[PDB]
Amino acid sequence: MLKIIIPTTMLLPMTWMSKHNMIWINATVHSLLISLISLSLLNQLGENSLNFSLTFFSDSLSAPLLVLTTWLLPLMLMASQSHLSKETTTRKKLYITMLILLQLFLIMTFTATELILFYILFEATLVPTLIIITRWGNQTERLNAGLYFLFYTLAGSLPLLVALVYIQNTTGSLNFLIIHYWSHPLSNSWSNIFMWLACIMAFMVKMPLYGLHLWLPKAHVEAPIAGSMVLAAVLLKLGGYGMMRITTILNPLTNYMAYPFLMLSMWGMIMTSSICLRQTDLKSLIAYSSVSHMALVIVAIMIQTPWSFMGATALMIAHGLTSSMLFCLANTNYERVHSRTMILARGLQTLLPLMATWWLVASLTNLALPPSINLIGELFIITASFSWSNITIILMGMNMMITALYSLYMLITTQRGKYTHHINNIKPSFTRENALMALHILPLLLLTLNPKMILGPLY
Amino acid sequence: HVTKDMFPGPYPKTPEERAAAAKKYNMRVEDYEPYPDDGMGYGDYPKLPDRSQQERDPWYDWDHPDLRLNWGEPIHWDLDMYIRNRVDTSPTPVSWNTMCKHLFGFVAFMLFMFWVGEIYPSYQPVGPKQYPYNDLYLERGGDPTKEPEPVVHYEI
Amino acid sequence: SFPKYKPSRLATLPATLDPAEYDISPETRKAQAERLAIRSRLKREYLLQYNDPNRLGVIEDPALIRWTYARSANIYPNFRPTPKTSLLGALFGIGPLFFWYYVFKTDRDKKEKLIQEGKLDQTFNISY
Amino acid sequence: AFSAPAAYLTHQQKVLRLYKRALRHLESWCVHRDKYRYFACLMRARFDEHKNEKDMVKATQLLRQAEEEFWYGQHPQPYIFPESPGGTSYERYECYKVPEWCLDDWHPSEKAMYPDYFAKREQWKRLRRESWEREVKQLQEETPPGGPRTEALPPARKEGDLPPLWWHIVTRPRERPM
Amino acid sequence: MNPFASLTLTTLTILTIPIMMSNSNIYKTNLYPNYVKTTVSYAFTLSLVPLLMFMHTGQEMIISNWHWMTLQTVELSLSFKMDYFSVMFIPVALFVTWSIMEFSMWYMHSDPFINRFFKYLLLFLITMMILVTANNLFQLFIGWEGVGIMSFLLIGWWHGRTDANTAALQAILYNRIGDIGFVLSMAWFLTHSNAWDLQQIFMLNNECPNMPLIGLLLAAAGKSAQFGLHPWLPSAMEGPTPVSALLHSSTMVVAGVFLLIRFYPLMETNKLVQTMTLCLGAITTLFTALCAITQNDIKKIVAFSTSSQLGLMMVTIGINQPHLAFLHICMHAFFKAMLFMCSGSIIHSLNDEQDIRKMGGLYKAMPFTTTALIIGSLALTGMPYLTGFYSKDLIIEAVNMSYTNAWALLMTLIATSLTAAYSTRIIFFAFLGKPRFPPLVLINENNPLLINSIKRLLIGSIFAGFIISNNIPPMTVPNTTMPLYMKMTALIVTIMGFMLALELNNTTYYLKFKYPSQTYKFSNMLGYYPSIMHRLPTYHNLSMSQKSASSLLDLIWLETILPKTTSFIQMKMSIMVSNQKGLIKLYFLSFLITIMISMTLFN
Ligand SMILES: CCCCCCCCCCCCCCCCC[C@@H](O)O[C@H](CO[C@H](O)CCCCCCCCCCCCCCC)COP(=O)(O)OCC[N+](C)(C)C
Ligand SMILES: CCCCCCCCCCCCCCCCC[C@@H](O)O[C@H](CO[C@H](O)CCCCCCCCCCCCCCC)COP(=O)(O)OCC[N+](C)(C)C
Ligand SMILES: CCCCCCCC/C=C\CCCCCCCC(=O)O[C@H](COC(=O)CCCCCCC/C=C/CCCCCCCC)COP(=O)(O)OCCN
Repeated sequence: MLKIIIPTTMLLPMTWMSKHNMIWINATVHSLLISLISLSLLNQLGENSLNFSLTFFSDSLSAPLLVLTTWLLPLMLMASQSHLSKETTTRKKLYITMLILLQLFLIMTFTATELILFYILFEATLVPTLIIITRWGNQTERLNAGLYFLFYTLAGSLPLLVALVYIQNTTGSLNFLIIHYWSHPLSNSWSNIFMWLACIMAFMVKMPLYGLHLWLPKAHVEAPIAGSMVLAAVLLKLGGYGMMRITTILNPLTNYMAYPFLMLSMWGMIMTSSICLRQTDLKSLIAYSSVSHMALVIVAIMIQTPWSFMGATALMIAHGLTSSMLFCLANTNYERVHSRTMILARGLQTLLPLMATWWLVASLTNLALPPSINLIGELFIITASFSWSNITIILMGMNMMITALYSLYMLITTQRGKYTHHINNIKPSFTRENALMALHILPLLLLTLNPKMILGPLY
Repeated sequence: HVTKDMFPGPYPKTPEERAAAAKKYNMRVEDYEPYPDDGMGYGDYPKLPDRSQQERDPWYDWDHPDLRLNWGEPIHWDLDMYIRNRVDTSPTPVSWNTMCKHLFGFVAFMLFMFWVGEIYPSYQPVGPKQYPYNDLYLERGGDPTKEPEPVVHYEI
Repeated sequence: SFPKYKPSRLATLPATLDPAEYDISPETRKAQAERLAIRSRLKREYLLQYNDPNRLGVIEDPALIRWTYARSANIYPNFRPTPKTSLLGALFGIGPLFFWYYVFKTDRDKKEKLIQEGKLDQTFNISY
Repeated sequence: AFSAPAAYLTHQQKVLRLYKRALRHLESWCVHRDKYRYFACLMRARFDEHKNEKDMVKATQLLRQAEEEFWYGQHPQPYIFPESPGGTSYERYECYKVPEWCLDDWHPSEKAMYPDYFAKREQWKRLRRESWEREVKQLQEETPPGGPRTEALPPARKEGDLPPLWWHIVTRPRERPM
Repeated sequence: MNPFASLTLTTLTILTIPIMMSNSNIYKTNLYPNYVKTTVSYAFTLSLVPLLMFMHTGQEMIISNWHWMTLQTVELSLSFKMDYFSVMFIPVALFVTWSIMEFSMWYMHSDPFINRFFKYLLLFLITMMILVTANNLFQLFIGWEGVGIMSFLLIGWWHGRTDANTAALQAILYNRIGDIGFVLSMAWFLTHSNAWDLQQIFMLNNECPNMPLIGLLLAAAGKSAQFGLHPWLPSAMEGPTPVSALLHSSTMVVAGVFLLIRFYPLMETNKLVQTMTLCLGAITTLFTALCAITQNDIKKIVAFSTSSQLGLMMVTIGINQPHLAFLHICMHAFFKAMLFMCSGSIIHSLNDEQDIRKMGGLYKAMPFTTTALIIGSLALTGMPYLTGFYSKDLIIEAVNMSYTNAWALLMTLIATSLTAAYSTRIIFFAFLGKPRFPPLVLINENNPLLINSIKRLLIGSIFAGFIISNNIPPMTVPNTTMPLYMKMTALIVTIMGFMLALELNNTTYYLKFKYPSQTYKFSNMLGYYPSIMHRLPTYHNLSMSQKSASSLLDLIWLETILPKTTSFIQMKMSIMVSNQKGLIKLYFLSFLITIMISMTLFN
């Protein structure tokens, strides 16, 4: 695994020893090459895992997340090139350093054979994101947003640490392989109930769970474009990955303890999809859509059936790509209009036709149009839920209908109708933005050809 | 370019701050009417008529012809509810209650009559259709190891 | 005499059936004149800024920003715990959760019992 | 559409608008032209019998019963001209309307085609640049103190002046740009 | 080597080549629409071969060519079903689409984006063929959603028009309501039969339960605009007339019916679902014909006619006669597509005028449209030995000779009469009287594109019923003996419809005016269903979406509970802790207190 970690570390001295006007080119080229190298982790086994060493191991759940993490950095650099133009070389190098450190921590987090090492890196990712949000955000609310994004996380994560060390004091190890092979049932006890809660709540808060989702709209709205991209694409999936790893020690207590979270997610997906219908801000609408999709992923993980896990993996990958694309489109509009109010700039199809095509395809993938991987994950989760209980179909279908409604509402409001007359600074789309949009969308339509790459270890 | 004094604030209590709020929203003091002071966070915001954007004059030269809005005029709290793409409140040729009664009445009658027609079906003066080999026993389900009871068809 | 039109929330009163327009007064006329004055002043400011050849950007709209700020950021500082607010919040935020919990719990208990007696007919049920 | 609206509609304007609406809806009811002509002459006669009423209270009690009767028998599916706000081709060609400023963003290779058009466009832009400076002063001096009362604009007064705020009325895209 | 599979796949494959060239140079020229039309015609003349092979032998295939992902014991593969329904419907759809494209070459000549329009039409055709030939439920869902997205794009063709966007979103909403049942059925079939392939579904379901069939019926009701979910089809007339003629007239809207035809082995083993389908079809056809007989927009009248014919199709399905419903689909394609041909010709000649109150004497002013529309109306109402006869007459006979609802039978007969009524309404108000259009006459039919495209479907509407009925093998036992009056019932009710509607139309010439009745108002405003159901639910949803979810819970109470409470408590505790005046007297008094307390409590 060092053949990916070491180049990502070398990205830092290369960035800091670069010319003042070569940082973006060098960073983009070498991050793309690192993505290409990481692409060879996809050759997974039907047996246990790719156990590289005592410290790092790869799995067909970890490999798609690793590849998406490596692929996201070049897109983040391309998106950040525009709004950082008027800023000094040292500060741009610091921004690229924060992005590189975030990638390094995420890469080490997804392999992380140890649960304490996983926790340490899973919490180390917090610092670069907070600095990016509270340093290079625009509005005055960013500081407040950062505070939320901080404390919520720690409010969930501090009990987990205690639980973790407690387990190693009883089991003797926190290695995931030993934990899986030596797993034992949890008796229905108050102590075991609180151990279950301490294990679950940390990952629940970062999905986020419906009741615990307040930090996400603030953090995603006030963050710069690279921050929003990394928050929606990779950082939300840490909770799902952690739950998928940790639910192996929580059986059979998950059967009883899953009910409040299942109800919260099943009702909150409807609530947040309905919230999307009445939203005056593009970024907030995209954030609430992310909350709905992650609610579906929470349901899938809580059901803990093979089809549930496959659907959850597919949906995590598809949502990451789609939400990053949607945020990039919103930012392309914002850098022209500087308002971030959906109703202000209207009828952009007549002025930006190719960008309108990008908007249409992004809305189509968000709408879960078959045979996209978005719908593959959606349908697998829905079928698993139907087997779990036939009444889930009402909530699932209502969520599908509202999702289509708000996706097409977002498309029609911004692209169709009549152009706003007083806005005359809508310049033609740059090659950088179109390239960014294509680099988001072609991986999705190309992954629909080989779904088993993103269906997880239970395929 | 908006200052702090030009943003929505708390519910006005005295007529002086009521006049200040009316002046802020570019509308007459006599026309200004905030939402009732309840637990909802309406605060200081005009309660415009609940009429939809569709019934606004379509021959006026609006600054936003599609939305039928002017530049500085106060925006209804539920603008995104009434955008000619969504629910409209335009007067109808028939009263709402009359339409509701008629629609409900028609649906109920059809539903009732379908149940009645289920009670009293329509058919022809014929006996059951007959099929030769033990009512097609082996072609419908099979189990050829059971030898079912023979059913004999009458010649008439 | 003809049948009377009864207005509703979603089918409002027509302008030509409004008694207020037929009841004219000098105060009503001056109110209309000054409403037109406000509208004309706003229109003049907008068109003066709109036709300007030097302007190369979005014309800032205070009304739109007031709308968005009131919709988003003016809510909580103007919130008070009230019997209406408290009961509505409790109902609309707890009742659906417990209702769905009851429904799903009853369905799953019935399913589990039926599996216990074995009278479910789970034949060909391979994928779950 | 073009004309600025007033503060209110006078009684005569209300009566004339009711006359036009009733005639159009009667045409919707009376499909054939001879039947429509007969009933429209009857309708005009029924308007004319109270043309000379001097009592304003009487005239206002009238037009009210009349608009109530209209709302009772208003043909809930009246004929609409296709381009009218209720027609089947009302805003059909708005997607083809492109603003004129977009031409400023064209590539030089695009402007290499159509050189005469862009030369004339440059002339128009220069004319706008000078006329605007004249227009601002003229509007400032002609507007009454305290702000305008009606959104009606004055014409040019001198020889070389252009009507104030003319650019976006003269440079409309077209009724059917494509 | 047995060219059946190769040719039946080559059809669908060559349908996709112009989409590949959509980035080439020809897409930037004016020869692209003719290229697409020629490709479609070649596809039709190539698909005529499997039709002949089946008609000779009855040849059947499943072609599972590409194996896509496998899910433990479930295998998903790209599989095509090439049964009677597919090999019969493909040539009909290709012929209709060929006529539509030739017509569009004239109708949409002034549209700046005509290449795009043609491209959109081909994409819809491809998705429809994917829907029709699918062997498993996932592929058929792909086609199901593809035709819906193409419909959304083509309805909102003029995206500067608010009403077009509203209608497109309406269609999406209703089709998602149907999609709920589609997904329910798919989940049930996977959970219980362990398959989405049709063969395993048929093998393992000898007595199909209620849930999968109810989901299928809900999907069919959504996509074929049945009574609960009907208004989107009349609302869809916002798109260009070729779009209305191809998608929402003859090809896309039958898809729901097609689905119930595709699952007919399971429908015949369930008795309650058949009754539900029969009642839904009966109420749909009655209500839509009732709405049609009073409309003034010609496209609206033809759309309501399409809805009534779809309701009749699902009545046929509900009386357990699926092959007859398929035959009706095939005939209705021809004559309803030609009916929109004539409507679009009239609209174009009269300067985009769609109201029949302004269309006067066109019987002589434009004669080819007149004769084509007369022939189409005769085929629609049911005229002995025409294309619509061989389906509709058998539909009526089967409904009379079955153990069904009395009310459903009555409503089917009344719907037939009202079909005759709205046909004569169109003819009388558009072709017979004196002219009522503006004085400057621009009427012109003399364009070979329009003439040829209309006349191909005209020859179809005359002879296709006879040819197809005499060429397909018999798939049901016929009704050989009937009462003399009960054999004539269709003709009797149709002639009564003509006579009564014509007599009531002739009274419009009388120099007499009266105000409308309650029944007229109910019929004109579509039972008031679009008003109430597009104002009460939507508002009551959207309002809640802002009042409770967005503000009461998300912005107020969820903030009040976790973060605001914590901030308030920590604030107060910090204030209490850090507020000491700096007087060491109080400090050492507390020291004495703590010291005294410490000694006593511990020991
Ligand atoms: C502009 C108008 C169109 C012009 C172009 C016309 C041509 C269109 C043809 C292309 C699309 C049509 C679809 C037909 C697909 C043909 C190729 C396909 O069959 O091959 C696939 C093979 O492709 C791969 O399966 C999918 C590609 C994998 C995508 C990886 C993403 C690239 C990395 C980018 C970064 C990652 C970002 C996202 C993180 C998760 C599936 O083959 P498969 O049967 O299975 O086995 C392969 C062969 N074997 C048998 C020897 C093993
Ligand atoms: C706010 C946004 C979302 C945040 C996250 C929300 C999710 C947290 C929900 C916690 C999951 C369940 C917690 C406890 C489950 C135990 C089962 C219990 O509910 O059922 C009865 C439990 O009975 C009563 O509940 C006893 C406890 C009563 C006191 C609990 C307080 C009630 C409301 C508190 C909710 C506040 C949550 C937030 C705290 C800050 C059965 O009684 P019994 O069969 O005999 O004993 C079963 C347990 N044994 C077997 C181990 C002995
Ligand atoms: C987003 C903000 C959420 C804040 C955190 C939410 C998670 C809360 C989970 C509990 C926190 C601490 C749990 C302890 C960690 C696990 C250790 C463990 O399981 O050991 C138990 C110990 O169990 C405990 O001590 C639990 C005591 C909990 C005290 C703190 C209570 C915190 C609030 C309680 C109410 C809310 C609980 C769920 C909240 C969910 C989040 C909203 C048994 O060990 P022994 O006692 O040694 O062996 C038995 C024989 N003697």
